[PDB]
Amino acid sequence: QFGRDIADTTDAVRDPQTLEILDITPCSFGGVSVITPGTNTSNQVAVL
Amino acid sequence: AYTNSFTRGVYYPDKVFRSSVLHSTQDLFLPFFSNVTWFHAIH
Ligand SMILES: *[C@@H]1O[C@H](CO)[C@@H](O)[C@H](O)[C@H]1NC(C)=O
Ligand SMILES: *[C@@H]1O[C@H](CO)[C@@H](O)[C@H](O)[C@H]1NC(C)=O
Ligand SMILES: *[C@@H]1O[C@H](CO)[C@@H](O)[C@H](O)[C@H]1NC(C)=O
Repeated sequence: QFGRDIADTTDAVRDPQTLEILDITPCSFGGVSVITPGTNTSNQVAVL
Repeated sequence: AYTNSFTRGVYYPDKVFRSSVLHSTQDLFLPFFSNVTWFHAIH
């Protein structure tokens, strides 16, 4: 009924309504870096 | 009489699907290359 990964988290389950196996892929994410001049000059910033 | 069990006697310790991994577990297993009694069903 359940599968597990190396980290012991769930990788896939069998749908209790339709006997198919569904993969769980974590939603896209990533770091955000801010490039800015000092507040003593300007309050305009860029986002990376 | 005894024979060589080779690598028999390994079963899944639980009901979780696992794949592509080397898993170390402690459970009741048949020792490898252990002696198992050989029985006959003739005469
Ligand atoms: C309800 O469960 C039954 C039992 O397997 C299954 O055949 C059927 O697809 C399920 N209904 C729905 C709407 O998934
Ligand atoms: C702050 O700004 C002033 C004038 O805009 C300048 O004279 C001073 O050197 C600046 N200091 C720093 C730490 O940027
Ligand atoms: C199996 O039995 C043979 C002879 O009967 C003996 O030499 C051997 O050590 C035994 N092996 C095991 C794993 O008990």
